[PDB]
Amino acid sequence: MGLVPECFITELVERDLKEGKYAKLVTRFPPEPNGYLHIGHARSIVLNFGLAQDYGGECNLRFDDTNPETEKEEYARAIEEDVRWLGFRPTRVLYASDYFETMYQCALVLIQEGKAYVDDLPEEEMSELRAQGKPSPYRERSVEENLELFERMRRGEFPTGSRVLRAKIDPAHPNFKLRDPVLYRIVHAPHYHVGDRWVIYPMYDFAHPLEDFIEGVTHSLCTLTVYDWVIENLKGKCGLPTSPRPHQYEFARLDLSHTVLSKRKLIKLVEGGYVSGWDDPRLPTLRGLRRRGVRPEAIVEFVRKTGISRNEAQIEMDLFEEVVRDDLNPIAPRVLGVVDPLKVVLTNYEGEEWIEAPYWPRDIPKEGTRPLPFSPELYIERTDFSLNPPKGWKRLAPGQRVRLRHAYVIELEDVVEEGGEVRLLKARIVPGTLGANPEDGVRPKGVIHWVSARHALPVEFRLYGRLFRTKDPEEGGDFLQNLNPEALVVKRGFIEPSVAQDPEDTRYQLERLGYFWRDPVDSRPEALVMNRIVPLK
Ligand SMILES: [Cl-]
Repeated sequence: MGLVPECFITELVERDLKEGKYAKLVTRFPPEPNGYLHIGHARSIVLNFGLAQDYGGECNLRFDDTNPETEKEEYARAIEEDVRWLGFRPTRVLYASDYFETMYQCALVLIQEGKAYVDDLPEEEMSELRAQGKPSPYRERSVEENLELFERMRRGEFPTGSRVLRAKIDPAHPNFKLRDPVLYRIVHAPHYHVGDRWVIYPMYDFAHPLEDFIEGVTHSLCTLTVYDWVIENLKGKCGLPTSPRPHQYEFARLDLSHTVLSKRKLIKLVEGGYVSGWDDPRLPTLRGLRRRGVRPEAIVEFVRKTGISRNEAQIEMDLFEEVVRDDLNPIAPRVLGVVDPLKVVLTNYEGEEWIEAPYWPRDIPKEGTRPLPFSPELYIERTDFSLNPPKGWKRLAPGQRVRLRHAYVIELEDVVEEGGEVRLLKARIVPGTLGANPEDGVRPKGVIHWVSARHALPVEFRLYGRLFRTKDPEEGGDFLQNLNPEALVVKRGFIEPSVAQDPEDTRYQLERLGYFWRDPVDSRPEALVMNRIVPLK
């Protein structure tokens, strides 16, 4: 039923809704269009749109775009793509920057009422004074002089960084952030959305409340005072409504083990070439995860399962992989492919045959079948063969027989070597071990996967592992020195031919290897390329 974990915020919203404090709930998700979203942002997405649908309310996708230097439309498009990918349907799509006029008007009002002033001091002097908690000399300029300067700022008469509009609050305030914080700055740069109209742009702390207020947001949810000051001094001006007013509430950042999320670090991994691109399945971007093969349902489940709170415990990657596995288990038909192929010839078998093999294990309700080709030549995993097997060895070796999955039992006859490593197995079927045990009672200790070398399809396999070996690379030192050099292994293996008649977005479990699907970018019917979404436990 209820999508968002019982937590501080549901109970809170429920209270306010029942008691009538707001008619509809109205949340927003506000990313800055200056990058790609990542698994962290999923929490803010699920929470904000989740809230809306649970309570018959509205949720705005809004680009908080007040930083003309970095922000681009493709980042916006990309954001919307990812939001809708997760299954969510913004009530509206909005751009902070379409409210730039209203914001500038709301500034005039501040200057008029003596609540803000232009500051000529250079940045380094402003912060030294702030640290001393003393006032700018320019702090007590008249209304008139300020309006005239701000206007000259608007016209682009001053260059970038040279002048700022600031709130007149308290420079000796115990809270640093309230020491006359900056409302407007100057950037001589064009904005991707609104073009060249503006040369002065509001700061986060001034634009955020106003964008909320303009939208009639009720609950403003951000991760872990100036906000209030902006609302309380402007309620009822510039034809913003006099009430109700939005209220900030705070949840904790998602910090996932074995993964970095800081945009600067991610930038270092792409640019550094440590990763092939922003949708690289090694990355925790939503792009990457999509292309990896994770389903939006698992990310949303992951997000729910982990809860919403002030509780900032680092989430274990095991959990995520665990969720992705559970996600796919009812819906990944089971097929057989081999990743590290060693050939196996059968000396006592001729011709071909096709076996009705089941897609689903006993315990999945689904029925389903495919013709699986058998022949005298197969590939098995090199790793399912030991010349010197350990005590628990359940697979092929010189003494031991082994179950070919869905097919015969076989036992080893000859091993052929070259360069001192192992290049081909000569083996024999134990007849008629098909669908049955061996006459002699000695069953194989184990079952291994395999394909017919006479029928199999080449596949390029991209085995993705976790990006880092250390639990906390994000705060650990040289995070680069913590990369997992196994993050991607590429092997050229083979898969059963059935897969050719599957829609291309099919996700498989390849038995005893993990979950896989055609990489949406590179794979082609005549040159398959499949990513391993996740291994088994
Ligand atoms: Cl079997």
